[PDB]
Parts: sequence; structure tokens; C-alpha cells
Amino acid sequence: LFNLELGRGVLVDFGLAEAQMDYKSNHEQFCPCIMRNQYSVNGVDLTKGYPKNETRRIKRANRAGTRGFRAPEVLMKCGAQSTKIDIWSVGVILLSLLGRRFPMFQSLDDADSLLELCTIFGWKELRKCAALHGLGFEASGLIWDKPNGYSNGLKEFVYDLLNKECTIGTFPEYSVAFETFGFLQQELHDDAYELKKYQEEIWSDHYWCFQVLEQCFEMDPQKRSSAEDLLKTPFFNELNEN
Amino acid sequence: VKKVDDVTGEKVREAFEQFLEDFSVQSTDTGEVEKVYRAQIEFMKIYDLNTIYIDYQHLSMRENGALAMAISEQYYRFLPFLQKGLRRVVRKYAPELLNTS
Amino acid sequence: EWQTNWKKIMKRDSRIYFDITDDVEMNTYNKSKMDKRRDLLKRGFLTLGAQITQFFDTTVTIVITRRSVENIYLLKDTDILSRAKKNYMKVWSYEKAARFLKNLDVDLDHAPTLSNLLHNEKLYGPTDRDPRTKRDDIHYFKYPHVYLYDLWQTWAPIITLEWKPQELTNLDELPYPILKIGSFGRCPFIGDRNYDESSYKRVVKRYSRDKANKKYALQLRALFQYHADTLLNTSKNLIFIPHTCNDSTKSFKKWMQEKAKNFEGNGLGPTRASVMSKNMKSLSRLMVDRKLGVVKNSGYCENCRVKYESLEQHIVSEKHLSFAENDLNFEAIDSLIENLR
Amino acid sequence: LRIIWGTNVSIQECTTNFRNFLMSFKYKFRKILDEREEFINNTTDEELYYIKQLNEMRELGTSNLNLDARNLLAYKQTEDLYHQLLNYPQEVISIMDQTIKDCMVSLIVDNNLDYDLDEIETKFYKVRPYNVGSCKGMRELNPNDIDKLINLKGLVLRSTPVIPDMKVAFFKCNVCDHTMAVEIDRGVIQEPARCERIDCNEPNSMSLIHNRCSFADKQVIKLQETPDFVPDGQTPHSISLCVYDELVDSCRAGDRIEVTGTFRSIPIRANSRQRVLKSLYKTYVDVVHVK
Amino acid sequence: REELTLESLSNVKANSYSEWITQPNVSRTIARELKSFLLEYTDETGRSVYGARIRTLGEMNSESLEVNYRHLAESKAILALFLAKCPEEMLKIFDLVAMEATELHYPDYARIH
Ligand SMILES: [Mg+2]
Ligand SMILES: [Zn+2]
Ligand SMILES: [Zn+2]
Ligand SMILES: [Zn+2]
Repeated sequence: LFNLELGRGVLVDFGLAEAQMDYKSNHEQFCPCIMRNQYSVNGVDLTKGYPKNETRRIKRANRAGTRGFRAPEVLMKCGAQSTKIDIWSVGVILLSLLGRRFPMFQSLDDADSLLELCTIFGWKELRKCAALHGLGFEASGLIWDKPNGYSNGLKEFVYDLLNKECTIGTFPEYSVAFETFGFLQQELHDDAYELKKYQEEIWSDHYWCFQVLEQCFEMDPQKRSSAEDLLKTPFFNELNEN
Repeated sequence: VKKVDDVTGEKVREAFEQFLEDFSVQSTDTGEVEKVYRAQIEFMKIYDLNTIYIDYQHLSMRENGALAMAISEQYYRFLPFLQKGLRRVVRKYAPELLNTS
Repeated sequence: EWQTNWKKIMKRDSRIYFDITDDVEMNTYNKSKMDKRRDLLKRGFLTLGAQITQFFDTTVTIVITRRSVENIYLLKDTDILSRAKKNYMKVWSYEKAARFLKNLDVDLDHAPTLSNLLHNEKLYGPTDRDPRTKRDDIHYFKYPHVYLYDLWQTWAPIITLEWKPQELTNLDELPYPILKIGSFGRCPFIGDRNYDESSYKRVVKRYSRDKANKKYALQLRALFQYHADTLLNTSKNLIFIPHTCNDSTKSFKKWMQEKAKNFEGNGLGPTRASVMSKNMKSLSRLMVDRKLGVVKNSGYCENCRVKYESLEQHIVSEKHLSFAENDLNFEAIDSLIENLR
Repeated sequence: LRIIWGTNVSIQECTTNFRNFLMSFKYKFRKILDEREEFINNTTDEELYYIKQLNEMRELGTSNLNLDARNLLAYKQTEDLYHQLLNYPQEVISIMDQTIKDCMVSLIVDNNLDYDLDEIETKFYKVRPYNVGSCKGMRELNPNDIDKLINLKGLVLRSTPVIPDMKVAFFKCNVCDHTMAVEIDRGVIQEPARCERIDCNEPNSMSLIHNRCSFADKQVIKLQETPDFVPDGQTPHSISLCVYDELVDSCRAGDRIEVTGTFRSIPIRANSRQRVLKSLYKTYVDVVHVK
Repeated sequence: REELTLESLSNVKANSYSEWITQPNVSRTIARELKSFLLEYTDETGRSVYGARIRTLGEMNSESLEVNYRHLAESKAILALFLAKCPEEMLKIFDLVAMEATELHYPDYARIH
């Protein structure tokens, strides 16, 4: 909950707030995903297809959360969950502000949300993310508009989310999105000098904002930055007044 | 044509071969290590018998029971492999028993 | 050190023929296993990336012969060993090639236990079948599909989506989210469906909504313009970054360019088992709509573990009243009521 | 939506109703139903009955739940489920088995118990409804009562030895020794007319290996009817019951048993040479519970 | 026994060359040795004439291999004599040999011809 005029907020809901328990009662044991203690051929493959009448139980991992803010580690059933996932939920909101779209992901199903993450990033990134939790991803025959789409970065993504917007005319004249649009026209190539150095202000701000946005949007749980390191990033260089 | 091989059948045959060759028993204060089944094979060679008597108690000990499960539970499947293993053991030890004589 | 000085020509001047003839009479099973050696050396040379010529030439670097390299004294002028002597060709034998391979530090060998075999046969059926054949026990993929599974195969696959080609038609609605962009804050995957933002009937809405929504955004702009921290707001008034992309205001001025007098449920769910019986799956084929044969609040109840169609009748039900009247269930919360007070 | 063709049964609604019945049934409901409200004791008639039964079956490792059908009449939500179970025993009992598995999984997970879930998931749980409506004898059942859950009561006279009923047919190639394992489907096994191996496609290479197939226990029991109502002039009747895979040899000759099962009819071939069935069907009972 | 060489091919255990060539022990030997002949034979300048002929055949989708009789006679005289002797059993083994040789360079060629 954030008051703009006071300019600060509070985290209110906790009904679904799970408590982490210890890692042990450098990617060898935190995330081969061994949890549930179930980590302890000829003629069959089990990679090209699934059994017709399956006699195996599905993984049971926590799925509590909200559509469209679920992290990759909670989208593919993964035990040994950590606080890192909440960091992902920070980026999506940060992605909602940059692009002016609030419902970032429809996320009708876990598979649907995972394929939504395939469109912005790419099939290979999602498969290499899955290969970390011990799971294999596979998708083919699908008409994706860009294979490995938005590889220049999430920068190009917000730029397209802004392109359709800046061609049809969906933004007002007193808009703030035009600054981001003109800064991505910098990053992508495709008196009154407060104009120039406020120009430099908002451009440096956007340049570092996308850096924190991509640290939040990382597939690897461990190599994803924590809250402390994310707060020490030079985008937030206004903490000296403390 | 490449005939399909029963991998576990071959494994059971090999386990039966080592059971027939290397099995040993401790006598009751009348001798040292004796190989029961090689002695039985040479016995039925001398007396021209056709039947070999395999004790299930002896068979259970070998292969930590893994030969025992497979022979007792899938006997109709592994019987030809047991026959092949016995025939090979006779072919190397006492090779004159493989003919009707 | 043979692993470097010989590996420099390994990538640029390294093309080798494998001989297929045999000098002396041989057995058929032995013929098969020498074919297996020929393939083994083939993929031991292939892994390192060396090119191979099936067609013997004069630009061939090495030949490896099951033929006797040695005893070459008497041979036909057309026989390949004679022309290997003839063009400085590096002539080897399969034993010499195996020695080279062992000196390459590459593995010669690229279920062990009967108990492990029986454990594998407890699942996956038996092994008395062709290893590489459509098992007819596992549903195989032939159409566009998405499949997320466990490589350890310890858990059931999480995602198994298999769409027929006719389902891939009608690109207006796919069974999967193809990225769409959208406008006016739309969820990118959601399109402008039955919405034409270029329709003036729509345009007189968004610009006008922007007119009433103008100064709320002006206040917010002036309050968050110069400093991220809002404690230093009070201090030319408004500054803007120039742009050239057309607008809602620009669109509406265009529509007066073009049209006006001118031309152109509850939140929880029951815990269901994962394994579906064969009979239950078979019953799914026989389903028909309820048109043949035979209070909006509805959802699960974690207290009673029963699903209700009506809240005002679940709370007055027997089990819910019994649960509420029992103070032993509400014990840990009883610590908090008076722990704070 | 999506009810089953030919039945009133809807999988979702029936599953929900049976789960609610299992989670929230107490025997005081039946005591009220039987107009015996003054026998109601708060100690054992106020505990969830089937929750305790599910816990006991989990602890003991058993797989069969004995469901009293009349209990479904006590619960309000399952007043229709009783008629659905009586009218369509096959679909309803399958749904009940699935619901029992879900219920036990929920009992283990929701209460966070220590019990392993691997052996629960791989276990096949079965429901045995017994106390269905007792009337109509056996001779008063019409062809409209075929495939319905009926309740007979009588004396066991005879029982055939254990008959092997093939569930999986094991074929073997006479050429390449490649084997597929066909599954039975409504009593018909699709014999392969070609080796599925791509290497050899010999048409009649496949031969059935009788001793390597998968078999299940089937037994036929001769029962003498002892109905509550006997119409004038009729003589005692004998029927054949079919017990399957755990109920074999559970009834010995001379036993007085009350058996609940499906009233079935099968066409009997006139001769062993040709495939011609008789237009007059033969009636029997597939036993699901023996008391 | 069941596999022969080029030297041992001359000695015929059958009454006539037809039974010799039809004999599987000789048929597989002839097939292997013609497979070798198509691969190894090269011109005096260095060009593998059958190499270029296979590439031309693959690049033109033709089903005719223009095999010469000098090259067979000079390289393998006994097989050229066998071909001149019983050209029905031969040109049936070697057509298969040529198919194998053109499939090695041009895989998945049986679908075309
Ligand atoms: Mg909440
Ligand atoms: Zn993980
Ligand atoms: Zn409740
Ligand atoms: Zn076959």
C-alpha cells in the first residue's frame, strides 16, 4: 500500500506468507531441487512423450500466490523454495510501471504463464532455467512472433508495448511514458538546459532502472540478486538522505 | 534379422552359471569346501543321468536373493536361460554329457 | 606431447579413409564385430571433428587397414596400400589405430546389476522387446506441443499440452498465449478484442476521459518531477520532454481534420490425488451435456473440508457449527488474543 | 456439466457429493434416519464415521472400504447419490474409488501426517456398498434391472476352482522374438496382425504365449435364494455369482451369506463351433460385497 | 568358410559360374568387393572417376551409373571376367552395390529412385 504524497508504503497481506526452513537439516544441493526426500534405461524414453496412464504422483510444492506474479521457480513445481521468488514479484511490478500495462501476465494456467514467459524471453532461456531444478522443457510447432523474442532486452519489450501505444495514440499529451519511449529510441536506434540535464537525469535513471529490472528478471534462483544487493545498486542513489 | 535379446534373461543365465560353478558348502566336520553342483554334474556324467537337483535353499543365498526372485517369480520366462547356462557349464566342465550316449 | 602438435592439423588438414576389404577369410560373427570396430573408430574420429572421405582420393591423409600394412611386399599396383606407398599416405592398421586412440586420451568405451534390472522392470514393463520402437504404452508427440517433465522421471510431468492442427487455426484465439502487444494498458497477451481504438466513437471517450483525468496527472507530475523523495517538493513550474508521436489529443484533432465538416471462486480447493484410474479416464469419453438427463457464493471450506454452494447454509450446517463451538480447534489464536492484551 | 451418456451420473458433482459425505458423516444421521433418535449417544455417534474408517484403513494398510448404502440416505446431499449408485453401480463405484483415493491423500497432506504418499498413490482403493435396498427377491427382477446394484440373500452350495481371467495378453514374434503386451478391453483382446517392429513386418509372426500372460482370479458360486417374500407355488431357485480377484474362495459351501452385486446378463453361444449367440440372455451377479 | 577374399574367389566349387555367383558365400564377397571397387578406384591424375559419377548422379537425380570396363578389368580382373561370364546374377549384386555407394554420398536417395 503506497501513499504518493507521503511517498511511502507498507506490505499488508500475509495470509499466504510461507515461512522458509533451513537449506540443510555451489549449485550441488540448494537446487537439484531435492526436497520431499525423493531424490534418493531399455525400451522406454520418457523424453519424446508422456505415459498414457501415468502411475506416478505429481510433485506437491507450494503454489500460493497471485496470477501473473509467480516466479519461474514456483511455476515449475520446485521444493526448496527461497525468498528469491519475491524478488521476481518486484520486477513484474517494475515491469508494469515501465510499459503502462497493469495486467502484465494473464497466467490462466501454470503452463499458460510459463509460455507467457516464453514469449518475452525465448524457449531456450526457459528450458535452461528448467534444467536447473532438474526438469526438462520442450516446445515445438508453435508460431512465436519472435523466436528468442525481445533478446535486445526487456528494453525492446517495453518499447513495443509503447510502440503500439505511440502509433495508435493511446497516451495523453501530458504523458510520462514519452520520456521512456524517447529513451528507448536511444537504447535501440530503431537557455533552458535543465531540458538537457534533466534529460540526462531521466535517461540515467531509465538506464539503471532497466538494470535493476533485469536483475529482478533472472531465471537462476541463486545467481539472482537478493534484496540487500538489489537495494545497493546505483539506481537507488537517493538513500544518502538517511 | 537382429533377434531381440532378453537382457535380464542373459543376466539370469550368467548368475545361474556362477551359482553352478562357484557355489560352495561347509561340511559337518568331515572335510573342507566342496562344490556341490560340480560334483553333481560329474556324478550324473558317470551315471548318465538327465536331471540335476538344484536346492532352492542354496539358490536363495546367491546374488543377495536377486537370482532367487527372478527364478521363482518368472520361472516360465527364465527356464530357457537356465537351460542354456547349465548347458554351457556342462560344455566347459564334463563336456561329454551333452550327447545322448 | 602428442595431444597438441598433432591436433593442430587435426582441424584443417585431417581427412581420412576407412578401408572395407579383408585379406584373409573371416567368420560372419567376426565380420559383424569388425563392422562394429569400423564404426567405433568412425565415431572416435568423428567426435574430434575430423572430416572423413567415403570416396578414396589422392588428397587422403590416413587409411587404417584391417589389411596387413606389413607384408606389403607383393601387392597389386591398383591396391590401395600400393598407392598409399605411392603418395606418402600415412598407412596404419586397426591395432595401430587403437594404439593411437589410446594415446589420444579418448575413451575406448565411449544395466550392470540383476537387481537393478529387476527394479527397472518393476516399472516400464519388461525388456523382451525392441529397445527402439513405438512402445504403444507411451503417448508420442506428432503435433505442436508443450511438454515439461522431470529428467529424473521421478515426478509426473507437469506440462503436457498437445494441440491438433485444426486447433492451431483461427489465429484470433490460440490455445496458448502467442505474444500480442495491445494498447491503453491492455495485458500484452490480451488483444483489443471487439475494440477499435481508431474508432472515433471510442476516441471521443479516451481523449475526454483524459480531459477529466488531466490535472490529477498534472498534480502527480508536479509532485514527482524533480526529486524521487517527496519531502523536498516545495521550491519553471512544469517541464516536458518534446515528442513527435501522435496522441489522443492529436488523434482527436485529426478526427476533426478528417470527419468534421470535411472529407476523406472462494479462493481455496480440495486436495485431489494425482493418479487417475483407467476407469475414470474411460468415463471421460462418454460425457454429454446436461441438457440431456439430469446464492452465488460457492467454494471450498478449509474448516469442514467440504465444498458448499451457499455460504449462508454452510455456516449454519452441522459440521461447521460443531467446529466453531469447539474451542480446542481455536487454541493457538487464543494465545494471541490476550498475548497482545 | 458433462454427464455420462446413458446415465444421470456427472463425475464432478458425484465426486463432490461423495467427498462431502465422507468428510461430514456421523452415525447420528442414520440413527435419526431410522427413527432411533433416543439411541443417540454423544460418544461414538458424534465422530466423523468414515474419517475414522479411512484413518484405520491407512494405518492397517487395507484397500477396501465397506460403505453402507443406507448411510447415503441419511446425508442430505447424497440422497440422489444413493439412487445413482443403485441405478449405475459401475460408474458410481469407479467415482467412489477415485474419491476414496483423493480423500486419503487429502487426509495425509492437509493434516501434515508422516505417512509416505508413494504407496498410497500407487494403491488401488475399492468401495463395497452392501446395504442397498433389500426386496424383489431374485426372480422378480425384470430386464430393466440389468446392470443394477441388487442384494441377494441365500446359501452357498458350490464353488468352481479359481478360473484365470486374462487381463494382459503377451504375444511373441516367431521371427525376431519381439513382444508387445495387449490390454483387454471389454472382454476383447486385439491380436496384432503384424509385428510392430519396423525391422520385420511379418503378418502372422505373432503368437500368444499363454503362460506368460497376466491373469486374474474369477470364481463362480452356486447360491440358493432364500428371499424374504416367496410368491405362491414357486420352488427354491439357484443363481450363479461371480467373485473377482479378492473375493475368490471367501465363500464356502453351506455358508449363509447376504451378497450385494451387479445384476448382469450375458449372451450365451449356442455352440462351441460357430459364433452364434442365443437371443435369450443368461442372468448372473457380479459380486461386489459379501456379508 | 562363409567369407572369401579376392584371391580365393577364382577357385570355383560349383559346376558353372551361375551357381558360384548365386552362392551366398560368394554373393556377399562379390558385393563387398564391388563396394570397395566403386570407392577406391581413382584416375591417374587423382580424380576418383566413380566419385564424380556418383555426384553427377546425385545432382541430376538420374538412376544410371556409367560404370566402365577398363577400370573393373584393370582393378579386379576376376570380377570383370565374372561379369562377362554371367551378367544376370552380376549387375544385380552390383546395382545394389551402386545403390549403397550413392546412398553413402547422397543419403535418403531411395525415396527418389
Ligand atoms: Mg491475502
Ligand atoms: Zn529448485
Ligand atoms: Zn465449514
Ligand atoms: Zn518381429
